[PDB]
Amino acid sequence: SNTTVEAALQVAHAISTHIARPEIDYFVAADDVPGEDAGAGHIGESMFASACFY
Amino acid sequence: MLIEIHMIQNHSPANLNRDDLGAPKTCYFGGVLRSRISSQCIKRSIRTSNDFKALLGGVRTRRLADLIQQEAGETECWKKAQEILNKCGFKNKDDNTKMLVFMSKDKIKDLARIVLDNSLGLTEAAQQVANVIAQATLAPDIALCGRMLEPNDKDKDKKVKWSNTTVEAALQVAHAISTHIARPEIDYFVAADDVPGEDAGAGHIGESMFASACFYKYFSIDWEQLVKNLKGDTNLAAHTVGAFLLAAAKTNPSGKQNSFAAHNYPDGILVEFKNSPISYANAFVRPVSVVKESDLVEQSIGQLSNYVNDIRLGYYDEQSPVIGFWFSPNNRYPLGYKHSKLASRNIGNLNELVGAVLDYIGGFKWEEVQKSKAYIG
Amino acid sequence: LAPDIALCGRMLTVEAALQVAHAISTHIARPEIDYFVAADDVPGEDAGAGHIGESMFASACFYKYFSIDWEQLVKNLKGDTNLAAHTVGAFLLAAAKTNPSGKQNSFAAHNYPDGILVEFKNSPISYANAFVRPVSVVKESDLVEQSIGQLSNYVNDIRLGYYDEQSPVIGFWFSPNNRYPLGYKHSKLASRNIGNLNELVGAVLDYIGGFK
Amino acid sequence: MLIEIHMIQNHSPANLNRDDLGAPKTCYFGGVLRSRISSQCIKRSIRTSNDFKA
Amino acid sequence: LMSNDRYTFADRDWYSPLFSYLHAEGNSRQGKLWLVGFASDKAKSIDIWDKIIELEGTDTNDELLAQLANRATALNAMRKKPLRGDFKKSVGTPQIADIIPHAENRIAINAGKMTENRGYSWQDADTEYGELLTKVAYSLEPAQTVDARLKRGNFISRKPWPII
Amino acid sequence: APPNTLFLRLEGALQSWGSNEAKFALRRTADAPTKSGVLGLLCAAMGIGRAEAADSWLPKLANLRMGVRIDRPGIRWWDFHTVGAGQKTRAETLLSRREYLADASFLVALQGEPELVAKLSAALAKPVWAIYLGRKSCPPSRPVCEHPPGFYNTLEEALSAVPLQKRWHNEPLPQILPCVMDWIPGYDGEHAPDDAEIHYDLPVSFQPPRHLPRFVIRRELVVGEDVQVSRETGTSVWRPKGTRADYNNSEYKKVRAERLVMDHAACMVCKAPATTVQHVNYRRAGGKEIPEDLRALCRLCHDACTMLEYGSGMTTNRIDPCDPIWRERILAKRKEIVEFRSRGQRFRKM
Amino acid sequence: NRGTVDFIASLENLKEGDLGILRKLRGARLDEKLPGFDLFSALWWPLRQKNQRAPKREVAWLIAKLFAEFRFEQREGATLPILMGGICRKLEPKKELPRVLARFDQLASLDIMQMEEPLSVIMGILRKHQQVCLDWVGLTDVLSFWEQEPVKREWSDSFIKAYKI
Ligand SMILES: [Zn+2]
Repeated sequence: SNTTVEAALQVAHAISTHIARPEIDYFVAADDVPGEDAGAGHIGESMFASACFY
Repeated sequence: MLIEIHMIQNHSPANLNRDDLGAPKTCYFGGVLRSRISSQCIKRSIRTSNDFKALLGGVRTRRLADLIQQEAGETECWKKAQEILNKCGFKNKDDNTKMLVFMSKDKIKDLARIVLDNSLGLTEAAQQVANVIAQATLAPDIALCGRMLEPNDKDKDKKVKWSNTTVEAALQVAHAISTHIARPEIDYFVAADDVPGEDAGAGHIGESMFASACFYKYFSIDWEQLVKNLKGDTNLAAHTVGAFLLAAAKTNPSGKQNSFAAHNYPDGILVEFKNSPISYANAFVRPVSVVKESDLVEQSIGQLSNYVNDIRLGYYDEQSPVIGFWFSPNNRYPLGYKHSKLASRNIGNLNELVGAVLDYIGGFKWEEVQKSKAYIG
Repeated sequence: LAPDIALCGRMLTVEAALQVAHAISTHIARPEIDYFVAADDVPGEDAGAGHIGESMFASACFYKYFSIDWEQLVKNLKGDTNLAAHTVGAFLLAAAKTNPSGKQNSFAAHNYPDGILVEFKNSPISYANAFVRPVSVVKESDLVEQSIGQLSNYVNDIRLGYYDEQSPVIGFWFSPNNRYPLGYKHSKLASRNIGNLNELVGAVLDYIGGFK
Repeated sequence: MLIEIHMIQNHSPANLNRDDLGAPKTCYFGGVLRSRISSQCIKRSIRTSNDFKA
Repeated sequence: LMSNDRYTFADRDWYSPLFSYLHAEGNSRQGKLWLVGFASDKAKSIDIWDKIIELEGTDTNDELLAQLANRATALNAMRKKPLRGDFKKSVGTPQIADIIPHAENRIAINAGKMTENRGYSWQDADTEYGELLTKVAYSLEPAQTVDARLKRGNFISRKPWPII
Repeated sequence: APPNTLFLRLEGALQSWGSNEAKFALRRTADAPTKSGVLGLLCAAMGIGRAEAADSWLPKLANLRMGVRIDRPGIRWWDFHTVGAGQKTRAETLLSRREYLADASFLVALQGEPELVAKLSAALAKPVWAIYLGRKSCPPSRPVCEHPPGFYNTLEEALSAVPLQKRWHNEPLPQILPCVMDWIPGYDGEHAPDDAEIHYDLPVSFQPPRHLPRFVIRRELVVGEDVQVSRETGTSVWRPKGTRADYNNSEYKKVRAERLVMDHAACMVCKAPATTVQHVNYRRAGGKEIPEDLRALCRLCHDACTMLEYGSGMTTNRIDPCDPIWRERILAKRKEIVEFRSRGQRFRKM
Repeated sequence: NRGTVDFIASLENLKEGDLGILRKLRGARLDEKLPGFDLFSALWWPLRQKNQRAPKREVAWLIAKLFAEFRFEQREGATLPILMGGICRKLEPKKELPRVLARFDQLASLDIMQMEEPLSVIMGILRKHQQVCLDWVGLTDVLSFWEQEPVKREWSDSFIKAYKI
């Protein structure tokens, strides 16, 4: 039978009120037990941003 | 006499018209890629709205027998109604479906009273419904879009006579094109299981496509054709013109609107009365590019004003001039860069704009032409 | 003695004067397709049977060429030179402000010429060889300006190669409000660059015999 | 005397001439395909026009 | 004159009668062949044409000759295929139908070799469409992106398919 | 030496030379100009009507030997042409198809009597009537009277004294140039050869059109040994000038000093000792600018002006400091520079 | 070119302090912060006043910021389409490859102002796959002459040649 219900709520995407400024965070995990500190690596990339949304 | 409407609009990230692949509709103009809203989308979304409700005197369907059956309150004659329709000329395409028929909602009572009559045969019934279908061209929406109904004849037994079923259109809507280059984008979605315990993992990235654009829209209404289409009703024509302008100003195609909600409004409406139609789409052969400080809409309106001034100074004839009004919301966007003004008026309210348009067209009032009410249902 | 018979030709000896040629674009043709759906006003919500169709459209910058025989038109009117001048002016207005009627109720391409050049010469020619390289658009230009620039370059080359021989050529380049000049310097590539259709018709009429 | 008229005209997305199938009319020149409006279509628009009737 | 369903106008129907005439006591050379073709529907006459063919070759296998006398259906099947795939009742690519009568006139130059496979073949004739399908594909996929290049590469490879 | 042959160049965007196989609706070009085709072009050049040409002008003109050399052999394009009957009387529409030769070039050589050739060449420089290529909807793209006559020899020699013109740099060329020539008598080969085809292009009359058969032979030519490839003239691809300004050539270095003396060593807006010059109109640069295009400024004000036009999208008309509308923004940028600049960084970088 | 080579050499001549100065300014214009304007002017203006065909201000600013955040050694024959083709021919062709292809193809519809962030995304993909080289000069020239057709044709052709090895 009819399994279609018209939605009664309209939600728009939230866009910022200014030019976006993405930023990159360079995390590095640390070994609790001491080891060999010769190029531990694990330079990561965490993208984030702060904005005033409408 | 022609009434032309040129509008500049800017839309939020959305998807108002898509092709078979789901991507937004695009086109090529000036050697670059634009964004497009098809003209049949604009016409349908205008004629099916809360602002055009009183003038929706037409209908477009293949299930005319279902309309006949729902017009009565008995077991009806549903099978022989389809047999009569097959006898008419609306033959099944590859033994499937029907042919689109545009007809007024008023004259279905004649169809009900003729098909149900038992004092006749199938051939005479088919001829009579053909005659009453060919004379169902009195509606505000059928007077603008126009009609062309022609049977394939594969089922014309030289027994059903047909007549002039074509109605010359009065409204020519252009395809809306973006004033800048087109930048489509892909939204990525994942449907999440409501149960917290999944005990599984697999990538199920979906694909949705959207775009944001500043659209230039162009309309054209033939006043003398509308009088002939409506048999000589000036009041009904004026009401249709005013309601069409008010609907086109404050409506949007109901595409993917439950998920994007992009009900934006135009930032400029220019209405001009002319003798020959002119389009200003050549203003945007050079695409609009944003600069350090600019609205996209302000730059687009400036380019439009530059080209409008160039055309007015270039194609000028004292035998038939052009007078036009420019409307912006509370004069937010003046026509130009506060220089080289052209418009004979500067309206700041939409209702005043429609009133001025009607006043120039026939001296009518908007509160006066609302008395000409068509079929509502 | 009607203008519609003498100039255009027979309704359906009587040799005409017009030489309307095929209008050929100045760039690569880009045909596009549209997937329309014949929607139903009655909802129904059953028996879909998909109504997907296809309709093709295109957008282009056309170069159009016309010719008029003055002696043939005069012989067709048997001496009414004022009527011949009036018919030439009427055609100059009409061919500039008339578009084909094919599918204009759904696309409404009521555009206007971005430049008209009227020339007088002994031998006939068409500047179709100017756009042997398709026009490619760059950052600080649009398609119309580049097409007009290629036309200017070809006119410059022709007037450098085919000129003099006791036969100077005369140009009457026109553009709406002079927004598209035909080249820069080089004696303006023609005679006066004017910015009104009525002024163009008047200039041609006063050149032919000093008519009205 | 031979008056010659040359015009450059950019058009909106449209379909002004058609084949027997429905596509816009084309031609070949310079090594590519070019959109074409036929000669007899242009002569029919200039003739039988309200400008040419007034 | 009109291109409709199950027929794409290609002109010069020389390949049509080169099976029945070469099947009933006619499989000789006798110099060069000459075909006179008059085409009409019911009462209205449509066209008259003729074709000469150098026919000093040997005998031919019946299967390849029967495939040769099906070029009209092969070209209609070529034209009816749409651009990206829609089916229903589409006219396919009408821009292909514009280049068919030129490619068929180039094939007809070597019509004597084509019939008896004495230096020509259907796969040899398939290379004539390559010079023009690239020019069609540059117009059908005008974008300078990367997926457009792959679309052009897939569109270039269209060749007629021999069926009986 | 009196001229012997005459040269005609036939080249346009579209052209069509019809043949006898066009009988009911389908109209076909053959491959090349025919004798009857070019001897209607010559007849329309000297203004001879359809009547009065059959009895007098056609028999003398048909007494010629002509040959056609083909370059850019052309791509046949078909056109769906409808003729509307009505708009006998009916609303019917007649359909037909017409063939055209797209992107083609033909060189025709006609050889005969000297004074007839001279009269024909004199007529072609200013034709009486309109000249087209087969059908009236096909005008030439190159002038027909483009090559001079001369006292040449038989048609193979006459079809070798014309260069093969090109149009752009990477224009592909054919190694072989096929040519079509009329057959030649001489009573040694009095009978027609085996490799001779028959064409129906010998005109007799035009108003009740009458054509007669003519034997046609075919030959070939190779570029580099008989015809030398020429080169195009002029410029095809058009680009805007857009001269990027240079600060090293002598002319600008003298114009800048002349401007720096025109303004008495003072910055324009802040009135300080000027050390640099800023342009206003950029459409003269490269070493051709005038002193009125340049304005003297100091370091602070020119840095402010550079900041104020970084991403403003100004192509030719840049910032004019003498304009009293740009004063406030220049002053605000100058205040920002005074407040936030560090002399140490600039001193360290140089 | 020579202005581009000198510009790249000057950019690689920088130390950690000036690289941090440029790194703090990603996503910003040139006429906003005085230290960035001073550093870029002192790095670029002598080259512009010497060589007539030096890169434009916007292109040079964009390359300066991209070098600040995504420091790669300059090498010849390591253009962006070649490395994108080398990376792209290692994933499954059903889901991930169309996504990366769409990301690479977005660049053809963008002008030079709105191109720092997609290029940053592409270079982040490059950095995630252990890349330590790039051709900065060729990218600078391609960005300088971008709205033309042959440059985009060569871009896509190089991508196809790297992808179909
Ligand atoms: Zn100062």
